[PDB]
Amino acid sequence: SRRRVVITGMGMLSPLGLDVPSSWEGILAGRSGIAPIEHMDLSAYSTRFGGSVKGFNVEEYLSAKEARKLDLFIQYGLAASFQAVRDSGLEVTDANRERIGVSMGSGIGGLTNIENNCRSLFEQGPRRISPFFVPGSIINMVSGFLSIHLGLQGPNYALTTAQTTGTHSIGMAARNIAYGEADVMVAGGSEMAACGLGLGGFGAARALSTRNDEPTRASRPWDRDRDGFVLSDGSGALVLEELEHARARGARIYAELVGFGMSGDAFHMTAPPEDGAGAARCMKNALRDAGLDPRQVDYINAHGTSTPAGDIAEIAAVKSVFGEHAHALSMSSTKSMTGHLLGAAGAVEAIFSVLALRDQVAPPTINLDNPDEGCDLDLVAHEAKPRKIDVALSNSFGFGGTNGTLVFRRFA
Amino acid sequence: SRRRVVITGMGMLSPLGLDVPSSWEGILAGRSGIAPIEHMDLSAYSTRFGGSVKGFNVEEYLSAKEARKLDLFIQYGLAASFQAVRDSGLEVTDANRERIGVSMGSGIGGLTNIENNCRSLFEQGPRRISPFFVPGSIINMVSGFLSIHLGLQGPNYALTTAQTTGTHSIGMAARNIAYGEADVMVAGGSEMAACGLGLGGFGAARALSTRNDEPTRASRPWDRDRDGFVLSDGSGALVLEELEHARARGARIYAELVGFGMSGDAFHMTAPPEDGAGAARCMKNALRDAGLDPRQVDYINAHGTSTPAGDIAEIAAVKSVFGEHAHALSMSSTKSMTGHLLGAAGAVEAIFSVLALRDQVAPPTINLDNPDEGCDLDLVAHEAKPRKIDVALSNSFGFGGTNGTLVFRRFA
Ligand SMILES: CNC[C@H]1COc2ccccc2O1
Repeated sequence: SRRRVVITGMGMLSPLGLDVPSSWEGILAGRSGIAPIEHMDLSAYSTRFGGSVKGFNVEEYLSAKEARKLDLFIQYGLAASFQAVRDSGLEVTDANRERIGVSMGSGIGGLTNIENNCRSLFEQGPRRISPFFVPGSIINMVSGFLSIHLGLQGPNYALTTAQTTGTHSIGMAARNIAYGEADVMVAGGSEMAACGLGLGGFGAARALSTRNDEPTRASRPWDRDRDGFVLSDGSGALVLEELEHARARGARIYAELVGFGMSGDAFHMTAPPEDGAGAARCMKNALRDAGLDPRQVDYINAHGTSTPAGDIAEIAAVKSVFGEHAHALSMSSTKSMTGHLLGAAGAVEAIFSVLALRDQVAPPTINLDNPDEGCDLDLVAHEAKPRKIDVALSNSFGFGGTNGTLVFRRFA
Repeated sequence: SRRRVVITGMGMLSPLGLDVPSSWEGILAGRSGIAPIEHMDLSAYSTRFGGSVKGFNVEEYLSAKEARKLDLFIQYGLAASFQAVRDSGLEVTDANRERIGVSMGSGIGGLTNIENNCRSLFEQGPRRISPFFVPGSIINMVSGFLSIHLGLQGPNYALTTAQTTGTHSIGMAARNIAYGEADVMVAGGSEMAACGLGLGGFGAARALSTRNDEPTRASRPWDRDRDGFVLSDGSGALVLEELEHARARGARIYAELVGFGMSGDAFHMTAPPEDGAGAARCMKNALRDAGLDPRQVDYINAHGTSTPAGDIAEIAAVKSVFGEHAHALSMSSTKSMTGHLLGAAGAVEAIFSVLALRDQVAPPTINLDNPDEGCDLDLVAHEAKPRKIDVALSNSFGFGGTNGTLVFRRFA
């Protein structure tokens, strides 16, 4: 059989807040974390805005000397990781440290550090490159640094599945636990790609909204006026825990992780198939994994990136999977407020999906002023919607056509 | 319940050849793939050699029009994946495409690509960034591009765990099959970090051999005169397959994958503990995973990087895990010849471990002229050793204290 897996801790940095309760407050209020990027000259760029983390103090987590060694994406991951473990009340002992592992990932990793060490390399040559460049930039260093700080000796790994990283990190962490390889895992993702190379990289593929005049209105999933996604920074971390382990130590359980679906589109490098056939298979796989009928699903945290083709594919995939229940369920994109945290997107959207269970409210899809053709579902336009939510889905569809779905259920 | 997993296909680019057999003949003949580097000018660098892939012809695999858009690491990953799938005899169909996934990883990913696009950003501005920069550079696109070309709609992901990437990738792809999430996975990794930032970054940390006047003698695992690892490029992919599915289609089976271990050292960001404590935990998890008596292990393919601390820690780990039987088994580092393919190390070395079982020979550790204090095991100095091998183990250890062990045995 299979052990059940519960959420006992959550941590986050978002464009909405420096922790979960502040971010969730922004979500339910419909606030935007999008704004022109500061302390960066973007004159020559077609996009000049996104979701920055505002006022982050790494010295709440790290000495200034240890933070200097580490790319912002790693700092963000450690901050969410540290928040999550503390949120869980968990006490690490010699008796259980071998049973606690980490799977924190990144889409893109250390661009900002890579850009700054390039400056030195090109200007002054190879000897001005930092000694800490490699371990300070590689994606498995949130997992590494976290495991070293807390004495975690369980499964230590990192995923990098572009915009699906957060969803895949959590899902596969839940497997580790379910199949008895670990009793506890810290899982999710972090991202800081708002450098030249990120805005330029995504800018060159014309993947980004270029609505520089109204940055708060740029991210407008399923609206007829959307012109691409909004690039955002942050981290999410959940503490995943075997149910009996959680009950024994008297843990507060937010919710149960019942289902994880993966699939591949095998279609295109950056664009989904128009009918969302891959997101449909992935959701069906997640619901089968959870032993649930599609009818039982109440709330979907959509990928909902605000790209023409991505938004429309997700409607086709929901209508396909859910048939006559697809109007009954509520589906929103919190990217309408946060923008697209890429590899952290699924970590923070898992947390929003768990909080929708706790608080019995669908987050809004803000900026959905004029739904596009066939976007006739309950997309929770403009304002939060209190309702019954027993089961909640979080979807992530990324480059390479890599799909992930998480199923959360109320736990009592 | 838990299914058995066998190797039906393998593929490789190494510094010793453009496939498996050509690389293997070099391994058995104690040939070095290490040479001064020619694809760029390294006079400002403290280390000017490595294991390059020689005469790689991407137009054996890909149209030049697609090849141009992709980092060499992805080209290398696809070349090894394509070989492995062809070598498997597997035929992809509507009936089985949902059950065939891919997990091809990398340590650092498209560093060359990110460097070149950085140069363009700094010298010429953001409008000279390739539209292919992102999908052409991010680590999950070996998994992405493979799935698209072959139509693999199974689990689609990528691991980034530094120098452990290949072992973890192979090990967790086996767990996918073991637990029924897939019947087939293509798993391994690819690295091409031989650019300014690579040799520069590893140079800045003083990790690399600087034996520039004798590059073939630089990588000398467990030799008293070792002075850092040698940086090498390439790819390894295997087709992992449920046993009954392999039997059902008359698949040739190289060997069985009976054991996977992970652990975290939780010691240091880049230094292994001198006692090999995390390594020992990892190998013990793997042998317990395979239900084996440690005395059944005949051959260990060591991580064996040719760093002072790494090499001694491995001896300590092996002595501690294997006690007196540590003196009966054969251990070698093929890094003595290939150098360190970082994220791809685990993938090529897993294939060497399988060929050690097929051909009943321990590959040599070349350059082991003066074994260091305490390095008194059978490390197969200088020359291949024909011997009985039923059980073969492949170890990797990475930055972040991340450990991986794979256990293989003959299948009849
Ligand atoms: C063990 N629970 C506390 C976590 C979160 O707060 C931390 C902050 C800094 C360093 C370690 C930390 O550990």
